[PDB]
Amino acid sequence: KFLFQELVNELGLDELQLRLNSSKLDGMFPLEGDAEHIRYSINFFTAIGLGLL
Amino acid sequence: PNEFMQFKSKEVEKAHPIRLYTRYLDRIYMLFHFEEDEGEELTDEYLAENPDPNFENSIGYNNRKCWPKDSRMRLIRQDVNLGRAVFWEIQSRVPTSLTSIKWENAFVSVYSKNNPNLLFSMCGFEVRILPRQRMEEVVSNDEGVWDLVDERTKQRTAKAYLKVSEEEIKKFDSRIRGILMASGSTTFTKVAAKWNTSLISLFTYFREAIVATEPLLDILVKGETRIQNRVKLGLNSKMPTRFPPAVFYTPKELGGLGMISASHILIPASDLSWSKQTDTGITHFRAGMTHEDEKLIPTIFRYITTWENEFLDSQRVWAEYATKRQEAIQQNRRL
Amino acid sequence: VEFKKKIYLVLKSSLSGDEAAHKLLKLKIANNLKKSVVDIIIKSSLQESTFSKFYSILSERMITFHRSWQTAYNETFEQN
Amino acid sequence: SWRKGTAFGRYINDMTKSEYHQEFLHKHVR
Amino acid sequence: SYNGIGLKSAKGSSTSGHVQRSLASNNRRRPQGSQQQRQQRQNAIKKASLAVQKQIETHMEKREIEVQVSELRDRLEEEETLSEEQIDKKCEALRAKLTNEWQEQQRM
RNA sequence: UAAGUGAUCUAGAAAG
Repeated sequence: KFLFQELVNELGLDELQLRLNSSKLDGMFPLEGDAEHIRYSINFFTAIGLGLL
Repeated sequence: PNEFMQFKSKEVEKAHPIRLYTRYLDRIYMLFHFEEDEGEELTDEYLAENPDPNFENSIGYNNRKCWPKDSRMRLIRQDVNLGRAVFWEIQSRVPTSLTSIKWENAFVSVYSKNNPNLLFSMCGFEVRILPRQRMEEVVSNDEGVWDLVDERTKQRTAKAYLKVSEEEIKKFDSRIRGILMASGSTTFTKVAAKWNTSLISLFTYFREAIVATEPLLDILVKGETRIQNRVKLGLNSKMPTRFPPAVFYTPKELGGLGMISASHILIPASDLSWSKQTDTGITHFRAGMTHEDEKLIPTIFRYITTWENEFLDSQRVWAEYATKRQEAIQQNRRL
Repeated sequence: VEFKKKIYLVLKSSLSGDEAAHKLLKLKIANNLKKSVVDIIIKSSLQESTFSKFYSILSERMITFHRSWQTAYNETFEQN
Repeated sequence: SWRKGTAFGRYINDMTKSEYHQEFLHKHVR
Repeated sequence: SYNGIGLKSAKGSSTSGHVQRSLASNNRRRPQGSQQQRQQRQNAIKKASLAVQKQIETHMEKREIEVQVSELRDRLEEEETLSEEQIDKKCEALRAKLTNEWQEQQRM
């Protein structure tokens, strides 16, 4: 959470999203559902100001 | 009433040129945000009022002499004219019989198309604000740089590089001199104590901003060595072998002096002829306060929380406090 | 143990991070302990009240220097 | 428009009275 | 001093005045090569992207004809054509034959 | 197409 906060503060939100989009991001941003598992990641990222969840 | 530099709306904030203002102790800090039209008007009225055929007025301009050529305010015929014009306007605004607002004691910085940096001094700092969008390549934000944050987006929109003002450096030097003199009577411990006090004042006041100013570094080394020679002179010794850093930097508990090194720092000594023109990445490190059998005496600067960290941290902890206060209220308890 | 102490001293004795980085590079430390050095640096960072630009700059410098240090920083991250 | 709303809108042979001297004193007192 | 970079001199400074080159200098020496991927990405992001031509074509065309004329001149001046009539006649022929061919071109 | 060569001041006696 702290790390992400730092990143956002430094780079920017949309920019950050773009950057991560370019990368793989398996554990952070899984696309293959895995049965109410994205819920978890999604939930956690709703805790901080993040979009696209 | 408004909080410090807040506004009831955006519209009101935007209405006037004079977007911010503050009089720290007989030194006003008017920030104007002109449009091209307004600027043109100002230049017009001034220039017409006070003509000059050549550029001319670029000389006799109060630039920030501490900063480097391409860092400080560039001298564009237009921007400079605007600046001077602005100053003239301000002077007109205040009556002369009440106070002396002489140009000579006034620094005017300008930000524009042709001027990317934005300078000032305040509370004995020198602060070069440079927005991220204007920077050619945002390197790893160095130390002695405040990344400023935009309130809306929460992104690091602008940087603020920090030097210590020449005036403050001079004051410090004077302090050191004072300490040195009236110390024939004074004993080593007392001398070192005074010096310690001086140093801690100098840092704890502007902590982060020491990194930049090479003159201040020089003063610290020079000053510190002078202090050491006060002891070493006192023993009529004044000699390297027989005063290893044990005697100085060891605390008063162990028969030492308690001197606080801001010395054994490596002084960043970049190419002096180039450095005057533009800021360089520090390339060559000079040896500051050296010694034979060099035990790496830690500085003091590493053990003081640099201001930016202190302030972000402050914001965090105070936020936390606020939140817990609310919790206490809800729970009806003494926090 | 004493190596660690030395490293710590090198960190402290610098003014800004760059100086510290320079000092560390001068140390001539072999590929063996680079990871250990990085760990030490991290721990030192932790010891402080807050995150410092200093340490970040130092990290950057070292990283830039040689691929081995990049590797070390990575593996340290993994460890963390 | 904005510049209207203000209150004010539009050698001697004495070493103790030299322009240099007064200026100097101003400089070196605070 | 050394390479615009040493201390003016060790007297004053109150120190050795020893002058190391930093080893972050190698980082400042090659940050474009080290962080080439920073600009590379950016570049990639924007990496996808008549009258004059006509004029050029015209020049080529007229020029070709003029080359024919020149050739005629060559043939004449070299091989038995001391008179001016020969030259002029040749030119005329070139104009007629050339602009005939080029009229054909126009038609197509 | 991806490292580390190098610049190193002083310096103690008298009288006050």
